[PDB]
Amino acid sequence: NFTLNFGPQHPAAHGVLRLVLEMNGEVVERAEPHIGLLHRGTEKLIEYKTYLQALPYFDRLDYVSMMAQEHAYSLAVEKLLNCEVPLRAQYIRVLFCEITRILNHLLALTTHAMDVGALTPFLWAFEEREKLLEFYERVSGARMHASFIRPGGVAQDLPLGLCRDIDSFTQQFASRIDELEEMLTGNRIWKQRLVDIGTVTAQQAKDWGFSGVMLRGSGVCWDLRRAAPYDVYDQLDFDVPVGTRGDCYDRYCIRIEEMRQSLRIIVQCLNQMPSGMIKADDRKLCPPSRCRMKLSMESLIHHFELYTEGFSVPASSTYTAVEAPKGEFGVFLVSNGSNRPYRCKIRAPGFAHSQGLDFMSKHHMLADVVTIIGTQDIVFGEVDR
Amino acid sequence: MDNQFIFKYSWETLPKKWVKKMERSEHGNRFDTNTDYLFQLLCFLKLHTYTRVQVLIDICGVDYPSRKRRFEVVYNLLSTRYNSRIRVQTSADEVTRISSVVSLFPSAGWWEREVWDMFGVSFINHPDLRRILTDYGFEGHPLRKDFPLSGYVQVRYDDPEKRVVSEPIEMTQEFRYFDFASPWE
Amino acid sequence: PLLQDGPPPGGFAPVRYARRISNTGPS
Amino acid sequence: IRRYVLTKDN
Amino acid sequence: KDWNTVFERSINTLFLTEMVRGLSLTLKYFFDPKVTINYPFEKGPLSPRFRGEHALRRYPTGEERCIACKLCEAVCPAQAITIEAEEREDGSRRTTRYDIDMTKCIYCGFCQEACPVDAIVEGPNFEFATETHEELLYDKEKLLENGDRWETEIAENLRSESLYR
Amino acid sequence: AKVKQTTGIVGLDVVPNARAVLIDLYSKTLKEIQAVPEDEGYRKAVESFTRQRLNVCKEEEDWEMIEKRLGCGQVEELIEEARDELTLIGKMIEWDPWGVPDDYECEVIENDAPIPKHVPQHRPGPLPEQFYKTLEGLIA
Amino acid sequence: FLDKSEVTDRVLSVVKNFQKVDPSKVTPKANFQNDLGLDSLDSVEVVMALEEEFGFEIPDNEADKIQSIDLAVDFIASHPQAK
Amino acid sequence: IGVPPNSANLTEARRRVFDFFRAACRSIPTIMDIYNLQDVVAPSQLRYAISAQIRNNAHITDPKVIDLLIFKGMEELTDIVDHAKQRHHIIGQYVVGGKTDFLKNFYTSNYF
Ligand SMILES: CCCCCCCCCCCC(=O)SCCNC(=O)CCNC(=O)[C@H](O)C(C)(C)COP(=O)(O)O
Ligand code: SF4
Ligand code: SF4
Repeated sequence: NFTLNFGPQHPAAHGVLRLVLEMNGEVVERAEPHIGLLHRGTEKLIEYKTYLQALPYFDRLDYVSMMAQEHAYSLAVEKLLNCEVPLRAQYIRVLFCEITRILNHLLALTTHAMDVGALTPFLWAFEEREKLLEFYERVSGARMHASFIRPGGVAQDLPLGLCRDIDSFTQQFASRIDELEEMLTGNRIWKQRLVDIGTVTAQQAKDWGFSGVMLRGSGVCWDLRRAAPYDVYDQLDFDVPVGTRGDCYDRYCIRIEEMRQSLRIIVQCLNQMPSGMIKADDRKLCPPSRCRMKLSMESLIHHFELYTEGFSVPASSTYTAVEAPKGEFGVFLVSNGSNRPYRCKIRAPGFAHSQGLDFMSKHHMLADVVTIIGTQDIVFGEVDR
Repeated sequence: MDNQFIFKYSWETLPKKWVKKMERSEHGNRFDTNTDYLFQLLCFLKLHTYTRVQVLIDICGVDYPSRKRRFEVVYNLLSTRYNSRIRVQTSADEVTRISSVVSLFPSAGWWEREVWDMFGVSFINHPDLRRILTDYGFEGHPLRKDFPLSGYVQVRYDDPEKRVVSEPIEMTQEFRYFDFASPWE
Repeated sequence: PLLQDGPPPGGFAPVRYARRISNTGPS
Repeated sequence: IRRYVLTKDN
Repeated sequence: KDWNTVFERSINTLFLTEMVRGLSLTLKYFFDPKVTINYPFEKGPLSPRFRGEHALRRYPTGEERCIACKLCEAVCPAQAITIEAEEREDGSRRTTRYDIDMTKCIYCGFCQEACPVDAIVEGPNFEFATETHEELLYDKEKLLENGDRWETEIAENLRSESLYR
Repeated sequence: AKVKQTTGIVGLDVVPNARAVLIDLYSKTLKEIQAVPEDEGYRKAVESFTRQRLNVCKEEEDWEMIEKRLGCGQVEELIEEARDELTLIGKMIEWDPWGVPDDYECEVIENDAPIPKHVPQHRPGPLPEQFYKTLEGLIA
Repeated sequence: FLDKSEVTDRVLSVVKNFQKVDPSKVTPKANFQNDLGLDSLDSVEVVMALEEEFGFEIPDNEADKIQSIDLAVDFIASHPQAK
Repeated sequence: IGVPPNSANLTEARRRVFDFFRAACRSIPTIMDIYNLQDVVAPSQLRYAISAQIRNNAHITDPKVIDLLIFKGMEELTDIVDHAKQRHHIIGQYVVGGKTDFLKNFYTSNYF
């Protein structure tokens, strides 16, 4: 058999994808993904930064789901600090994590359908993506890389009209999802290009470290928001969709259902969000108000010490994982008692999913390899740090 | 199911000569074992009925230049059936070959390749142990504490040579290290 | 201050989240 | 920390 | 199965009854108002918290607010700021060199929220693409010109988030 | 009463007879754990839960009732546990790790630093009674 | 089968290219590592040169057996591949 | 296939060194074709280059260090066999190559 190379440099498929395929005829026999083109030394750069200075690195890991990584990093720091977060901050974090989940799912579904050949749903979904990123631009000052979720509480408070605008969005996102489904779900070509492609058994998913939609499509009811709940996720009502055949079509139906349930969670968070402060009151770990630093001596001392040295995490090590839109995103943070992390491994779900591309694509058509790559929803920011 | 139950059960059922350090806390129940018993421990913890750990989350290394056994290899494990996490750690220096667990967990291959690339720890019976993240022909293991942050070599285009070439590094602005440590810690 | 972003009194109006059926066509 | 050390204990 | 069900699903197979339902959906969006904006004339909505081009502010008396505390240079996660300071002829603590690398800047706003005197701010300007790399090495004069040119909008925005910061 | 239509798990297939493929695996497990020394923690637990599950599989004829009383997964997730315990017994026998060293020592660190409540924590429900009965058997 | 004449020349010719091998000592019977004071790296280099002047291969179990050029040239003369 | 188990004595280390050297020597014909080295270098100058590397790394007496050196050399050989590295790279590494040293260094710079 010959040795064929797909390097798509154009971001019509990821952009830094490099597959070296061994094709017998039209079937592919082994898929070896060549990674390392987006390895920017993020893990080593964390060890040279303060715990506050290393927060923006997590925005650029999974650049389609930004708040998901910040939530995990903040939870790891809180676990190593035993820092309690106010209820309003927890509700805001859950709200902006479920907005993030919808953003990631909307991008993934349509960048996967564009690979197949469906161009129309891509623009329709990016319209709602822009509508959602407007909310990102409102709380923070950045459309994508918002350093909003922070270890103590949250960076700053919500503008006045944000809740009303988010409710107005949720009044029509259901019809938007209905249109997006009606363009793809009933189509026979979409069924023929997804059904029975990429079948994975539950044992294979467990052995290869699959998580999220890749794992729940095989029948495994494993959600980290229900197995190891964090924040206020245990006070919210939402269902966990589970697949039956493990193919690419189940990964798509579940990726629809997880976004409808995300809309449901967003509505509940809007309705039940309480009043109060948005940051922990231990100003030894959180910044003082700008009116208090210019009027009180100890507040100014705290500001000065926090914005140069930052806080010091007691010597310990732990692993915290959250339910990122791709799957289980974990951070292994090691502290030696100083103001800089000693070691911080980033466990990316894409790393464990692109590794299993070899067995998912074996004995499949060449044109069926792009659907297998797109159904895993891989971004290379996290695959190679 | 829980840290209180898993600790007490593994205390009794596990062979004593395997594990030499058992921390039980809320940050995580850890097991520290010798490198010649790692595969045995992980195979026991993958097949036993009450400790069905079927998911290997990741394999990471930690660099401690002050220790005799410099590198610490950590195996974060997950049990879906009992909803519990177990962490297993070993220690190895720069010239010891620890056993590979790709036979038990197929996902261990890329993490072991990344550990070898980043720290220089070699794994016995690994189907293919080559660098996975660093550039082709990369010399040195970057995630070591003695490796400079910016590395040793730099990349630029050489017009006379008509190719991208590698040259010794020369920063226009060096990395400024700020020492914020306090004497009253 | 004491005027903080949140839901209006009585909560927000209910919003559909399930699939709406479409029986279009003579068949 | 309760770092007691186990032994063979005959 | 049932003859009626078999006939009904066989008609849909041969009459393409699930592609007409998508063609109608596309045609409905064809006759629909567009959502595109004329970028040169009309701009997209923004927020007062927008983190754009940096600007160094000055007091209404004409004195620059920067006090060379170097509190923004130590919080900068990208090491994009370099500050040199000395005692001015009056004896005041001021900067001689204040330059920001906008090719290293990640536009995170940490410098803006760390300044104790509100001297460095990220203004609303986001259209400053240059034709040369050295034009992106902003210095003290360039930053002060930015602060003078965007002073009113920056002041209004700082008034807006006074209730939140 | 009827045969299980689907197990709900991809790869795992319904076994038409589950009271006859489990009563044999448990018997094999009980007849092969004998090679392990009597005073070892592994043998006691593996010979306790295997005896209870074997008795349960002998009392009630229908798979639904067996699923109810054991209450730990489907009967198709118990066969895959019995077949793994059988493999583990052989691997223990060939490795023979039963020899307690004379210079053995273990540092049992017990940390108590609390963690917050919003932090993700794996909180399962109460295990079936056998998981504790085997535990008291091991301690005693 | 090959005559001794040319197989002797093909082994008396290539050995003189090691910048230390004395031409006056090489002969049909002159051990590589012992009689010439060679290194084990040169002991495998001579065998590799034997498969560098031709296309046949020497298995790893046929390299360390006898380091004598007399048996080496006998084995070369008993190579049907060569000519 | 799999990484071999760590050696126990110097004889096994020497055997592995010889095996690796033989494999590298058999890899010479492939490089001359994958890269246009036909009218560049003799088929023995490269062989001498590998021999020189083995010889100037020949003062090691630790079997573990020898095994690690062999493993790194095998990784380099496998990379060179593939089209991974650029052409001039091997030609920049694998080619064999007056008053006072102190006075020239003094004329060059203060940092010796
Ligand atoms: C294009 C090809 C790509 C790859 C080329 C190779 C690149 C890596 C080169 C190898 C790097 C190394 O150091 S790997 C080899 C390093 N290992 C040793 O040198 C073992 C210590 N040496 C000895 O024991 C003896 O001197 C001995 C030399 C064996 C003989 O002498 P005797 O038997 O009399 O004792
Ligand atoms: S915005 Fe962030 S990266 Fe840019 S200068 Fe300010 S602190 Fe540095
Ligand atoms: S801009 Fe602000 S933070 Fe930076 S040196 Fe000047 S006064 Fe200090």
